[PDB]
This record gives sequence, C-alpha cells and structure tokens, in this order.
Amino acid sequence: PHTYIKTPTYREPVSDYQVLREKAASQRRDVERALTRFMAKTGETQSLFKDDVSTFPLIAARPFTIPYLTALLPSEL
Amino acid sequence: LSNTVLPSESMKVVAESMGIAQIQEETCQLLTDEVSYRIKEIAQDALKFMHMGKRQKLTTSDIDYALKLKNVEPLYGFHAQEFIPFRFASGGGRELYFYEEKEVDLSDIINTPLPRVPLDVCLKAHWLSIEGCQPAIPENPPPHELSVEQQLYYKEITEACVGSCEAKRAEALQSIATDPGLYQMLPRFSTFISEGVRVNVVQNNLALLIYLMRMVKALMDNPTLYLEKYVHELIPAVMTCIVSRQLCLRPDVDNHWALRDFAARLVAQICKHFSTTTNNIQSRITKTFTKSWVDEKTPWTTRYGSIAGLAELGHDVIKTLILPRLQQEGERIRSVLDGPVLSNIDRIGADHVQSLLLKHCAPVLAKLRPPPDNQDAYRAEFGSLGPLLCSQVVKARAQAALQ
Amino acid sequence: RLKPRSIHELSVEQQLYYKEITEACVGSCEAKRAEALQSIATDPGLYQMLPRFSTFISEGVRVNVVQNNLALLIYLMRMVKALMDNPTLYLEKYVHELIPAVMTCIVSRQLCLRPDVDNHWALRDFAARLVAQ
Amino acid sequence: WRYGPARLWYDMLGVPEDDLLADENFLMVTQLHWEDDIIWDGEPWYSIFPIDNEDLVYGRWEDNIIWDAQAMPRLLEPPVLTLDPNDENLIL
Repeated sequence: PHTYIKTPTYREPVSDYQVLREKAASQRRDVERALTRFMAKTGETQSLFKDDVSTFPLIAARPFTIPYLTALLPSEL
Repeated sequence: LSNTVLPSESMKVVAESMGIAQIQEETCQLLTDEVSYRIKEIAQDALKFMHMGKRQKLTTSDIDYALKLKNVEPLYGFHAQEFIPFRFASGGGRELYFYEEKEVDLSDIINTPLPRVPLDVCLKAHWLSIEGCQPAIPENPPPHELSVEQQLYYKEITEACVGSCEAKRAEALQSIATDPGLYQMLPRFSTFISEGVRVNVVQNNLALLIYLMRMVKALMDNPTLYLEKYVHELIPAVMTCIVSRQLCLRPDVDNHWALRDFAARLVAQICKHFSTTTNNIQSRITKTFTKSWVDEKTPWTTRYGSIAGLAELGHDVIKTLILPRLQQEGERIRSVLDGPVLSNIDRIGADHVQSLLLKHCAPVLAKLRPPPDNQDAYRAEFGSLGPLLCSQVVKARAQAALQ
Repeated sequence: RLKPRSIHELSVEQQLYYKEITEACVGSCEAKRAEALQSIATDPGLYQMLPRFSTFISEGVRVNVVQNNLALLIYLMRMVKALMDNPTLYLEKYVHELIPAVMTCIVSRQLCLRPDVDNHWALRDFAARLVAQ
Repeated sequence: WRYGPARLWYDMLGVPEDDLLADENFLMVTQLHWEDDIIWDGEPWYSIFPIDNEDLVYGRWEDNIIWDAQAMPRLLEPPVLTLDPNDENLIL
C-alpha cells in the first residue's frame, strides 16, 4: 500500500479552549513578571523586607510634576 | 474572397440517383459551376423583391417570384409553416442526411381547430415628433500583534542592548537568557538581530555587532525557547559577522579579530545544538567556509574568519580541511618576511592569520606525529608551525603533570 | 502574514509503513521480525526515510544500555545488518550515527544478569564485530 | 516594514518610506568526534515525527551572508515579519 502511491500529512493541531487559555495566561504572566523584574533591577528599587532585591523587587515610586496627566488619561484608544 | 460553388462530390451523388454509374471529375466540375451560377442569379433576384417590396426577411415567396421571372417551373410546397430538419444516417460506410417525413390521418386535418379570421388593412395616425423630441405616447419607443506588556518588554530589552550603559545591557542579556515565556517574541528578536547585522553595511559599527552577537549568545542559553524554527535567520547573521571583510570603521585599530573568534565559537555552538541529518547545517557551513578559504583573491580578514570557524568546529575538521593547505603559509610568508610595501594593512592581518593557524595546528601536530619532534618545524612550512607544535607538546606534558 | 502550514516529507502510507516496520523489528514475533528485516533489506524506496531509521537505532541503543536489555539490542543490530546490505540506499551519510551504536554493543558492560546470556552476549559482540568489520 | 521589528535600526538610519571541496570531506563521519558517543560503563493520520524548518532544510540562506560589504553581488531588501504558525508555543 506504499510502493507507488503518496498522500500528505500535517502536524497535530491543538484546538482546545482550556489549553489555549492556559497558554495565553501563562505567557502573559511570564512576560509581565520578566518585564517588572528587569525594570526593578535596572533602576531605583524599594523592598517590603530588609535588603530584599532578588525576591519581590518593587520599582521605586517617582513623583510626577503633573500627576493628573499620567492618572486620568487613557493610554489605549 | 473566392468564387464559392457547390462541391463536385455533390454531383456524383446526384448522378447516381439518375442511374449514371461512373461520371468523370471534369464533368462534375462542368455541372457545379453552372448550378452554382444559377443559384446566384436567383439569390440576387429574390433580393430584388425583398427590397422593392420592403421586407428585409427574404420569405420563400421572394424566390417563387424570381423563379417565375426566369421562366423556370415553380417549386411546389414551400409556403407551409416548416423549418430546417435533417436526420443523420450513419450506415456501414455511406454517410448521408434525409428528411424522415411523417404521416397524419386524413380525418385529423378535416377536424383541426381553425385559426382566427384575419383583419383588414386600416390606417392609423399619430404624432412622431412635435416641433422637437418625440411624445411619450405608446405608439413610440419607450425612451499576531504583541500585547502592550510584551511590546513594552520588547522595546526595553532591545533599547537596553544599543549601548547607553553596560549594566542595563548585562541585566537585559540575563533576562533574555533566563526567562521562561519569551516565545511569541522570538520572531521579533530574530528580525531585529538579522536586520541589525545587515545595517552594519551602512555603518561599520564594531560595537553594535558585538552587542548583537552577545544577544544571539544570550538567546542560545535560554532553556525554554527552541530556536529550531528561527535558526535560518540567525545563521547568516553570525556568518556575516565572521566572513565579511570590513568589520571596522578604522580597519587598523579596531579589533574586528575578537568579533571573529566570538562569532566562530557561536556558530560552532549553533551547529552543535541544531545540526541534524535533515538539516545539513554543519556540512553546509563547512562548505561555505571551505570554498571561502581555498579560493584565492579572498582578503586576510575573511580568510581569518574562515580559518577561525573551521578551527572552532573541531579536531577532525582541521585534520581534513586545514592541514592540506598548510603550504599556503608559504604564500602568506611571501608577504610577511619580505614585503615591498611594509606600511600597508596586510601585514597585521597576515600575522594574525599566522598566529591563529599555528595555535590551532599545534594540537593537530601533537596528535598525528612522533613524540620526539626533532626537526618537524624544519619539515613544517617556515619552521615556525613546528616550533609552535613543540610548545604544544610541552603544554600537553604540563597538563598531564597537573592531572 | 502567516507562512503556510507545512507537511511532513513522508506520506501517511510511508509513515504507517515506518511504524509497522519499527514495531515489528522490536521482535515480539519472529516471523514478523524476519519479514520486516527482509523488507528493510530490499525496499528500494527506503531512502528519504533513512534519517528516521538511523535516529531510531542510535537513540534506541543509548537508552537501551541504561538497562542492559539484550533482545532490544540483538534486534537493533539485526536491523543495522538489514540496513547495510540494501543496495539502493546511500548509507555513509548516516554511518556517523551507526558506528558508535555498534561500538557500544561490543565495548559495553552488561547491566542484566552477568552469566547465562553471556552466551548471547558473545553473539551480541559477535554480531557487532561482524557489522563493525 | 519601517514600523515593524527593527524599526529602531530603520530610525537610526533615517529611512522613511511608509579536492578539499570533494563531497566526502563534508560527510559528518569525517568531521565529527563520534568516538565520544560510544557509551562505556554508562551510569499515523497526523505526523508521528516533527516537521522541520523548510527554509533551513531547503532554502539557500547562504545567499544572505554578506561576504563583501561594498561589493555585494545582489541587492538585499527589508524583511517583513512572517509569524510562521507551524511552530508551537506561539498562540497564533
């Protein structure tokens, strides 16, 4: 049934809503964790615990000159 | 275009309805230019009753008025409501067409439904145009994109590796190397790296190329992301960092040499981790390096890159690629120990090529020679490679003592 | 822009053939093995499937010497011998995976019972030294 | 695409529109230390096998190597992001 005839095959598609929700959720959580750890490590940092930069680093609070512009204005529109 | 007549084979068929067995072809030509001449004289005289009696249709009473005009006897039975039927007969070699006439019982013509009585000719007056256009009386014609989180992460990570400070660069490379979810941003990083290495041709920036090669080296150390689908973009970028000739803005002082051995180590790693027999990555990389090295006219920088990559691939590669062309060292020392132009830039590149060659060929000479090596240098080219081999044997003995 | 969904370079009759030949060559039944070995020994179209056979052999011996499973190894060595005498296929692109597998059959320690099957172990080293030379 | 990945490079540039070559030498039996592999004293309706990168397996990526910056045999063009969906780990 293989000497003279050939038909193509494809890769296994994952159309499952559960695992797609899990993949998108975990990728969003991982990229936002990586972004916040990178921004807390390359700037001024605070800490809830004494000398705690590796675990739970906080980006330090900087004052704005005009705070209503960064508060009230929408960024995605 | 030409005088068109009835076919001559249509007169052999007619002559056999008569009983004439054999009729020669000059008689058949004599028949058909006369009967097609009399057809055209009744075709054009029927058209004189179609035109003078204004009809533009050529009914069959026009031909009967023209046969009456040429004194020939009329054709009976062509005023009844008929059409053009023909019936094909295949037969055993005789192809023809006939009528297939039908019959009807006589009492079904005595008892047919009669058509309606005709009307007499009367006159009708109506305005066609009234001092202008026609009136509208009825006797007239009618008239995939990254989310903001990872978009911000992509922006910060790429702008951290452009060269504002070193500490943010080291933290960005330690982010790229050690994060779990950086897929969905791998094609953007591959495009950024390959286009940035391409932008070296407009601006020969050594520093930004070192930064992009450290970006590739950080992308390789990530355990979570698989670069198999995107390695076809990162291979020619590292290859461009190896075998291009101007890697510098000031060629003499810029150490393009290190971006050479760093990218050579990088491509040895990229064809150790990813070469499969379906891929043929390593064989296709060795073939490019080999035909760039064996071919003359190549600059000393690109020959340095070729030798550096080939010597970072391994020991058997320098056995079967580098060691046949060791006589090329003589062609190198032609332009080193005795050059008419000393103040050119060929000398620093040539003795860099020489130093790399004898450093990498010293353990190869330590593997495939005797332990004594008394005048191997004299037997070697220029007698220097042999001194380096003696130094390599001494280093191996020191390593054995340390062990 | 999305690049088109690619297809594997084997057909599904070829992929099913590969699955049947590999599940027969692990020697559950002897007549099944022997045909599968003759099928490997004379299939003309067994090129373009040969990377997947070489990878199945190589990977198998290395995770099959973690526990010294002699049949698994004797069947794989017979698969190597059936791969070699096929005249159509081009083998020396794949011999860099084939040779360290046979050296491992000959130069390795036996994790399973030391005596008794040592008689076969000598043949495992007999079949391996035959295919090595 | 000027605004796509590599926009930073485009902005920095300021562009705004929009016998040793014998086949055997290269066979990996003669180029690989396969001795290290020998283990001494160690201690299908959908595809069964994975699908390889067609561009790496088939394309001539070697044509994107820039051998000489000034003397470049052909003219290269900006590359658009193609987001291959064959790769898993990408949501779309």
